[PDB]
Amino acid sequence: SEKENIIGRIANLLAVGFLYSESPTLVDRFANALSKEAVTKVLYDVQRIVQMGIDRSEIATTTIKDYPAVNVNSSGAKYTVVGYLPTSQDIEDFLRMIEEDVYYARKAGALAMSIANRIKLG
Amino acid sequence: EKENIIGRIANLLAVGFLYSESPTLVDRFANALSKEAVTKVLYDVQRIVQMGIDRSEIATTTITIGKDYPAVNVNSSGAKYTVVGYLPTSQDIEDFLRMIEEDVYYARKAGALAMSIANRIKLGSKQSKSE
Amino acid sequence: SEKENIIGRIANLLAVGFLYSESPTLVDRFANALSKEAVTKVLYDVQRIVQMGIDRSEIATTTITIGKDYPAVNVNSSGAKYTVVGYLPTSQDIEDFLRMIEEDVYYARKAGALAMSIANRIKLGSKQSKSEQ
Amino acid sequence: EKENIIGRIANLLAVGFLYSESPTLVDRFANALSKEAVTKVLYDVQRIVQMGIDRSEIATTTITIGKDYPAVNVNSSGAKYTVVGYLPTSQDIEDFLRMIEEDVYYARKAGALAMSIANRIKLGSKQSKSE
Amino acid sequence: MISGSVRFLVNLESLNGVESIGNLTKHRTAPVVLKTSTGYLVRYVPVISGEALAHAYQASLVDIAKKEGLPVGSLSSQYEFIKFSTDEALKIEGIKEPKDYNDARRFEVEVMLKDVIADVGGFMYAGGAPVRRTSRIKLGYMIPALRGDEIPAQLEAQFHVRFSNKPVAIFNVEVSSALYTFSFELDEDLIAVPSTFGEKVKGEEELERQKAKRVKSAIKALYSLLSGNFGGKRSRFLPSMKLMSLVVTKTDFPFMPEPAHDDDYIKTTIMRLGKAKGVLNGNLAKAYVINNEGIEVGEGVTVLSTVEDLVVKLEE
Amino acid sequence: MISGSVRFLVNLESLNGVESIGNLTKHRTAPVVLKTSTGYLVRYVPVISGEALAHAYQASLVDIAKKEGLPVGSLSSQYEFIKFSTDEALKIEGIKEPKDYNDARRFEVEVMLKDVIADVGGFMYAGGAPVRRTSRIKLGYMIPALRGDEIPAQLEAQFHVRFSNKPVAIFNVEVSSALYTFSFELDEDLIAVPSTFGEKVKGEEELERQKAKRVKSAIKALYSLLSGNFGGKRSRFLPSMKLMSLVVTKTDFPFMPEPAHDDDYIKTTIMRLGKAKGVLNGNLAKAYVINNEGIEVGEGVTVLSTVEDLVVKLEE
Amino acid sequence: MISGSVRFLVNLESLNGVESIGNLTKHRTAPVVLKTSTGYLVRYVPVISGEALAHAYQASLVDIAKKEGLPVGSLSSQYEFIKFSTDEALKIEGIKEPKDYNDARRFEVEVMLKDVIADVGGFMYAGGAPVRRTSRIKLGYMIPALRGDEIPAQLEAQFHVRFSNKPVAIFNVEVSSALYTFSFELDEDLIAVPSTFGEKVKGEEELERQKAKRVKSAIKALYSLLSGNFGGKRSRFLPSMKLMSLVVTKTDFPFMPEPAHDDDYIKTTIMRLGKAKGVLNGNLAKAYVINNEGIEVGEGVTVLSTVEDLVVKLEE
RNA sequence: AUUGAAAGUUCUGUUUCGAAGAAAACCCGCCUCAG
DNA sequence: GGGGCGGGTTTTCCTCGA
Repeated sequence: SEKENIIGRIANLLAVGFLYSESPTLVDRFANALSKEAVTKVLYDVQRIVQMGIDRSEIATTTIKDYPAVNVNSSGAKYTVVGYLPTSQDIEDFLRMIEEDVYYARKAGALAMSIANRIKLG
Repeated sequence: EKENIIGRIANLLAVGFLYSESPTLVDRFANALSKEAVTKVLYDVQRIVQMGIDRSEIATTTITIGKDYPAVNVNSSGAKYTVVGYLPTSQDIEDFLRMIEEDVYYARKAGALAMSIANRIKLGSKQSKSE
Repeated sequence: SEKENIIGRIANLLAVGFLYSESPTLVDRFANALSKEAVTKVLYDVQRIVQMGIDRSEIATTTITIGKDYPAVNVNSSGAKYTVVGYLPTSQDIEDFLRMIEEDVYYARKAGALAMSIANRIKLGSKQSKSEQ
Repeated sequence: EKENIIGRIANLLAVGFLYSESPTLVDRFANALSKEAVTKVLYDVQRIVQMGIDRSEIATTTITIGKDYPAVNVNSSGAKYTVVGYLPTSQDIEDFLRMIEEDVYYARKAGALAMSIANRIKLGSKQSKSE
Repeated sequence: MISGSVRFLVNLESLNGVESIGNLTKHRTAPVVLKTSTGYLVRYVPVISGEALAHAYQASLVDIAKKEGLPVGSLSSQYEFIKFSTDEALKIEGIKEPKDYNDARRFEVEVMLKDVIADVGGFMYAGGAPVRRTSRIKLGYMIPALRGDEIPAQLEAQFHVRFSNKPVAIFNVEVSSALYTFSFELDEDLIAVPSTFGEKVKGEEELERQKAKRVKSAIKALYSLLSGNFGGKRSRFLPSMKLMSLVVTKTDFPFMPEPAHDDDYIKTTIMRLGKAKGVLNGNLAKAYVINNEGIEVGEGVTVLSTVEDLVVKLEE
Repeated sequence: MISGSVRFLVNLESLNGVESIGNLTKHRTAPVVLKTSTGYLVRYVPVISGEALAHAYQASLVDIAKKEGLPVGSLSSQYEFIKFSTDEALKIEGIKEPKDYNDARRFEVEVMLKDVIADVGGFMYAGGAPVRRTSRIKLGYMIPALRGDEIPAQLEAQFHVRFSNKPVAIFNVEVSSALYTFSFELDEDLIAVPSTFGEKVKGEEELERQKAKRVKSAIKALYSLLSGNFGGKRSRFLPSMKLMSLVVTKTDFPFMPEPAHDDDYIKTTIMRLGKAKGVLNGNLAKAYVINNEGIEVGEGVTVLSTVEDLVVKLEE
Repeated sequence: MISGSVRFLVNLESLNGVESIGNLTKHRTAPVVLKTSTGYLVRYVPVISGEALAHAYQASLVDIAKKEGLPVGSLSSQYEFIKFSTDEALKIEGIKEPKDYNDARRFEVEVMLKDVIADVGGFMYAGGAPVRRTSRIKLGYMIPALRGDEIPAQLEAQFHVRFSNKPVAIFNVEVSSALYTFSFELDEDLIAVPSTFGEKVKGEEELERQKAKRVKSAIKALYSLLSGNFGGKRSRFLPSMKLMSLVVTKTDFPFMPEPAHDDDYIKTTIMRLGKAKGVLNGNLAKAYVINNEGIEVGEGVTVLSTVEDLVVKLEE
């Protein structure tokens, strides 16, 4: 069932990328993907956005029992996503799940949008 | 011996990633569908490691984890990292390329291991800075 | 294959030239070549470096037991001793390799990647033995 | 036929180099940027070969490498060398000069081949003396 | 009868859309299962339905028929192929409804004389005494060939914006490029023949006189389908089609060629044509092949160069 | 109808753009399926959308109509082709919305007597009584020729900086070079003719009077497309264009010339035109060819020198 | 409009730079598609961006305007062409930002009465009410002529050292030599004319008064581009330039001269100009030709000697 | 001639506007092919 | 008789709006 843990970590990555970029476009592309090409392109582009936030020190890992979290600073707003970001192995195992069923991209997109919406509402 | 070769290739990819601070070569390696893509990454990562060797920012060492283990020290942007294990030999690269010519799956296995090594080291380094 | 044997012998020549000169510049030029001109220029320049090492008796062919004897090339550079296992290319190997390059410059990248792997493994082993001593 | 012409010019340059013990003519040929430099070397190397022919220090022969191959024996400073192949004809020189008038690249190709022939022969001769 | 198998190559195309979601227009795709050494892979591949082709064929037949003076219905003169289905449709044209079952044939003939499209295309009338007529042309879905271990088809989304001086303007369109193959059947022998048992009703002589012209028009209408005048979004997304392989068989007995999903599908259909003629006691069997991708053909086939020659030979 | 195929050679080009990532401006790219001696392959190649060509054509038509005295809409006077889609446009222009279906024709005429752009390029109104008018000019994507095994196209990125005396200014621009090909179609027999079916409505006499001028303006407007006045980023990235081959066909029946993908696409289309005229019972078929690359043409074909001569011949 | 095509011969050149690797400074290179007797090929050739030419033209215009008394912006007085893009520039100059769309015209006029550079080269303001103004001068990349089968261009690297008495100083510079060609366009009929649609605003009378001087300055500013005062690294790598061929066309209608890629591009463009004037119903078409290589020109063409005469004739 | 027979989800739209990788730098100090 | 040595680059900016 680690499949759900992998999907949850991918959803956290998408939610961090959405909150930092203030753009739903990558989550929309991920949730509407019909091929491994579209999913893999979004996985790169969202990690490239997260990499810029890391280099600017606007995205950082933290703890908030203590739970792992990711702090995101965007346009003077502060957000905190609870959970881990995916590992390289999670991306590889998720891409294998997508090669079997692109449904998992829709599931991760739905979770990512739920995380982002709850944080934006708060 | 196939697992030892894959592990040494994963150490090379992890050293190159930690030194360059870029996942791009590991991404290319784990997504490879041809021997061309794998071989191009094996050159480019070794070229990055060669620059780190010439700058004395990449060096082989031993570390006590009570026996001495072979390791590679990496200095990047004022961060210090230590990857435990050997780098691949020329024979390991050649035998790995032969494994890739049979099944490109071994590039995905090495990429997954390399990203695991790099992630564990980056997490430990961030925790020590926060303390 | 005979093509792989030719590429391996070219890689040994590039590795010997790199270890003797202590310069990656010729291997970099070879692996980045986009024309037969660049490849042929490196094949001359590396053989010219090897020729100087031969005349100085700093580059010599030998056999080494790794229990059968294997052909090898001993290289002495700056008080360091290196041994590359294998043959150097023949004139026919250079000519057949240039014909392979005229069809596809990919073979220069393959030979460059192999040469850098040989040189890196030898340099790592030499540094480890100095640290132990 | 272009490759055969280039190979015969390379044999002439290699014979001239082994007989004179000087790389200077091959260096001039491989660095040529004009038909003038190429033609001057083609004369000067043939003039050296002509002296070796008149002294009977350069001679055509056949050698079994189990069929007989055409070769040129060269005696220089008590060393004996054998270059396998033919020397160029007057027509080969003329057709080669026409190739040079189109592209001076062919002089570099012939020079690279000539140096390869000479290096292989010099290496083999030094090894037999050491044994 | 006439049977055909055709192979197409289309680039940067969007002809058959589907339900729009948000501000996006999506293409029509179907699932396929591909066999690999590791196992099976499920892939979504673009397709084109068989209704747009029928609509294009009927429109072309209307255009050709109105030039030759053949009768055309009022609602069919306008490109609205409702046909004589309900009472409201019959009211405009002016046809009395069938009385009972025994009179049904008569009604058909009347309809068969007031609209050519209702004859070749076929019609259905719902009511107390339904009447039926199966279509004389049969078309299938356009699906790219599943040949080898790779599917030569893609599908991407393109982003488009409209410019305005007072912003207060964004949409997306799916585009594809595949290698399509489709097959069709037509029965020119049954044209202008009623499809209901009974006794002959006055007015069949007109149908007998018009049989030849109706057959010629029906054969002519295939040129539009074989030339690529189907689908939609041609104003701004006009595609680029091309013909690669074509096999057409004319016989006097039921027969169909092999699907164009393999690289060698002409030799098989020629051998099967011979074998089927051997068993069904046929008399006429002719095959015309157009080849542009250089695949193996066989022996005993007339080779053409264009589609116009095919239509001329079919009419002859 | 007037159907044309055109081949262009463009170097150091960026006329069409897509969404940007970071400090990089990207060029539109699309997948193409190409046939090689080893089979079929899929590649990614830069392309140019046809909407830019349509916008350039409509702007040139606006300019010509304003110069020649033909009516031009208020919103269309400014280069904003929203046409009559929304209610705000109707309120600005001052045209009442249609009441029922029977009034739709009237509304169409009211739209058709005010703006030539709505007449030529079609329009849409959505509401209780939707009104549609298909464009009379059809274009497609601009794709480089898929000839041989190597695609003659290339794309790269270029580096640019902005100077400043107080650093606190760096961007990248995508540049492509290719040999583009595209085809177009224009039916001039339906210009200034209502499309919605109905009864006669006052105001059609003015349309009949202005039909000749509208057709002449529509024909003249093709000069901008055939010359190379389209695309954006022309202020600092002006491209170098050169015509190589052009085929134009004027027919009274539907026809489509071969795409400019193969080196021999003029002889084939001329033969196909002759056979199509023979088989479809036509009465007019003319061809014009402009050649500057020395490829095979054929016999009995008019040869021109420039594009202005072609435009004059089409007008006459 | 004034449209020109110019050919230059430059040797031992490095005016444009890109990102550096190690101790090597690289020259800008771009891909080009070239036609040979064997087909089409792709090559990599050094090029020069058009932004440097635009900067040189704008600097010369600034100098001329300051000398002639025309107003020049505060930031544009220093050679930093940020114009009015950001809010910091507006604060420095002292111009209030536009409030709504209806005020945009006013803002444009306020920008247009202070800096001639904004008027000629256009500008952009991004915000609640964006304001756009397209440049009135259009340039492109400088590409060597793609004539024949061999490209007349070459690039190499050069070695340099810095002297020091206490070694503890080595670099490489890329140098190119080629025969460049480029084209330019300038529409002087829209200089000192507002582009945003709206109502009349006080201050247009001053623009009408200064229109003649602005046009004269804009025409004069082309001398720097036509002479060779552009590019960087002129302190130690001053290039050797020599004009070879120049064509200038003055028309009242849109027109584009042929690129300077073929040896015969003057006769063709003159014939095309004549036919375009005939077909487009123009009223003014003049051509000027400067030739120094003895190629075919034609008949009835004015021949000049230098560039200053051309500038004087254009001004008059 | 089969839960079969009869049907287009089709029409209308620029990701446009603007911005020099620029400045400094020696391959140079020593050599007869000679009797 | 088949050369030797010292050098293998330093800053500054990594998109703005609908």
